[PDB]
Amino acid sequence: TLNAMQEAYSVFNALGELAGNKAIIKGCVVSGSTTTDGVVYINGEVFKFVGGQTQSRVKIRYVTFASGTGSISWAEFAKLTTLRELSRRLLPAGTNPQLYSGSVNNIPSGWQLCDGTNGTENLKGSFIVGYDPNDSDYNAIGKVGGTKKVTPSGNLDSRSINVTVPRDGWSTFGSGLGAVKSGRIVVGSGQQENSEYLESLRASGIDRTLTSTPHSHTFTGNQQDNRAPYYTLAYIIYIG
Amino acid sequence: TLNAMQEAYSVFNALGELAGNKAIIKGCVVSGSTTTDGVVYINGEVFKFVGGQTQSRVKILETSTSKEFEDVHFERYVTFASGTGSISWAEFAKLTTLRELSRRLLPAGTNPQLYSGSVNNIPSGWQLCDGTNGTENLKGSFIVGYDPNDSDYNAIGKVGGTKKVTPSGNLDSRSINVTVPRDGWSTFGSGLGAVKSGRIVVGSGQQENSEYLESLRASGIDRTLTSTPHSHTFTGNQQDNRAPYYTLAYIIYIG
Amino acid sequence: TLNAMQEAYSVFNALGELAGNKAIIKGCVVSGSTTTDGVVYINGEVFKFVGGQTQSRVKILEFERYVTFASGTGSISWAEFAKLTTLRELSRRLLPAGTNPQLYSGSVNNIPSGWQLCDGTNGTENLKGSFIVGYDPNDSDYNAIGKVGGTKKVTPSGNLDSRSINVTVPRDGWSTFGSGLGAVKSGRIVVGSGQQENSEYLESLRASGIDRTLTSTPHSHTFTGNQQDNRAPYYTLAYIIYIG
Ligand SMILES: [Mn+2]
Repeated sequence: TLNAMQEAYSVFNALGELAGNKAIIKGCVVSGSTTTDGVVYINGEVFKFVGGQTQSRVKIRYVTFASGTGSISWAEFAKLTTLRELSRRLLPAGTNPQLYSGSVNNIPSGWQLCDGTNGTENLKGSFIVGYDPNDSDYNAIGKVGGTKKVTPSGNLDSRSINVTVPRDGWSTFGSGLGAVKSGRIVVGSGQQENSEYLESLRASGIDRTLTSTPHSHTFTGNQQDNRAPYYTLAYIIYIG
Repeated sequence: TLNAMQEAYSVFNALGELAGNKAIIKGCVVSGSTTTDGVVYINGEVFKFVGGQTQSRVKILETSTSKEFEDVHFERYVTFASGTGSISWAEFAKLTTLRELSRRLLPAGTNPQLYSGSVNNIPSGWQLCDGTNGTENLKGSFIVGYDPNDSDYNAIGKVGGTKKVTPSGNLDSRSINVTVPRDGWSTFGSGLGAVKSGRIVVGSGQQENSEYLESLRASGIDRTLTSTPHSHTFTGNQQDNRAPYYTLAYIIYIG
Repeated sequence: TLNAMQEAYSVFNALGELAGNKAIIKGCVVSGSTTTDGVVYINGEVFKFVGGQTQSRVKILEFERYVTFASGTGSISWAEFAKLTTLRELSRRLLPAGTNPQLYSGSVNNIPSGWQLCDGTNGTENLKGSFIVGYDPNDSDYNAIGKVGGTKKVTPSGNLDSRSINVTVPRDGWSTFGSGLGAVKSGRIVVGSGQQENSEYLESLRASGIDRTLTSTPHSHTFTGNQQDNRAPYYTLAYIIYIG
């Protein structure tokens, strides 16, 4: 019965495959130039690892340091994170959206788009912003805002122009008076008045630099893209 | 003492629970119409798996250790089979190794995560990326990808941007033209007489039977003038610089 | 041999390190007021766990025999024992290599083994300098993975309407130059002196009656905007991805 009571326990070597080929199951920690004792798994077999002075290469009953044949690079052996630690690093289902660049038509089993269905956040078309308990814009999960496009707007101040109306250069029409069209400006002829002196008239004295009534203009802005350089990725989440 | 021995090693079957029920522990690799031999875990027992032609169901068989019956001790194993006690083979899962899971695990404190759960019930070992305990303070921020070749983004933690912005700009300078007419000034009062000092004198349209006034003429032309240039100052209204956003918490695993 | 064989199966205790110290391997579930039996791993040894009424502490009893609820010197807080997620469940929560970019705040010069920056090399997305936006099957801007757009800066643009300017030419305020006529420069506007004509009566003349409000041809101005920063408050993190 000892044959049946050896083959029965021998199947436990295969449990090393849960760690993976060339995994360090236990121990094998570096001190200085020495690696501590431990347990390794190689090609379907669980081995006690007898340490001592490090030799960057190992060989195989137990595993110890070597070089030559059948030398295995000790760099190929990996230390593991425990299932306890992996479980602690696992966030509750439905709370941890993930970035996804794979096929949107082949979302992995148990996963879905964060689209508002099945209790998910609807993250479609959104830029994420960090929750901030002290900012009213971001002090709760799911607070939204922002716009894809914006149109600039603004005002112009009111301004006047100046124009100088000259007292000179109006030219002349017709002859001495005589008559002048009613409401038509009268000018000098350049000639002295004959036999008479006109005290009621004078040459104009100055040009007139006039200021216009103020005016402004309406500004009509063109729509612009409010988005910083973006890259589309899907937000997916594990449901179960 | 062999009772204590069996009871001792039998506890190792419980290690299959690390994989979970109906796990493929080792082997059982598909090769066309074939599945290789391997090791499986079902209902608290670790079993050798005997492969062959892939079938939809498997079962625990108990057969004689003597594999020939020419002219009795049993062994238990799992194989492709059918009927009472058989299990759908599709319920058996191949696993990712702990070595591979460890390689996919980023160091503590280096991997911020999106979180939509309760901010008052952040899981054990995790905290908000708030600047405490050596974390990045990601509160109120939009993340931008590190770029070693862009001075805006060439270090972790480089910040910039503004929630609000005010557009600004300039206007060019323009002149206008205006035509001053020699006609249409109308009239006020009567013959001279007197006219207000510095007030434009115009024709009355009347002709007296008098000595001609040689010192005067009707004006000859209208006057087209160009103004001095002018511009305007633009005062922009503040605008929201943010694209459509959604608030999520950035959390990180510390330990 | 009841020794070199007992030594042979004892090595399997080290497989409990895959779960980790104080792991609940199997069972030990709250079933009302009681905790079920199971298997636990403590200090390099796999032990059978004997249950009962949920106690706060446990002990190794006869060390190398079993674990059960017991308090006092030698006891271990039961709360230090952790239930585990199976490898089957961890495998289901594992996304395919190359499909899952991750935020990274560690050293950019020491990116972990098997990981790389999402920089466009080795079939990766080039996420350098980008703000991520969620895929949306209903929005043509975001209806395929990797659609891009947006700009770091923007320059506002716009137009001004056309307006005409008015100016009023006054009939008064031209002042005077020189004396009575006499003579006035040819083509120079004649104004009143404010004095009565002495001997003559000038019926051919009158004071002007009105000021003249004139309108210009319409004008506009060209607006030239200043460049502005299009980014909302940002924080630089690296996007990395697991390749293999
Ligand atoms: Mn203007």
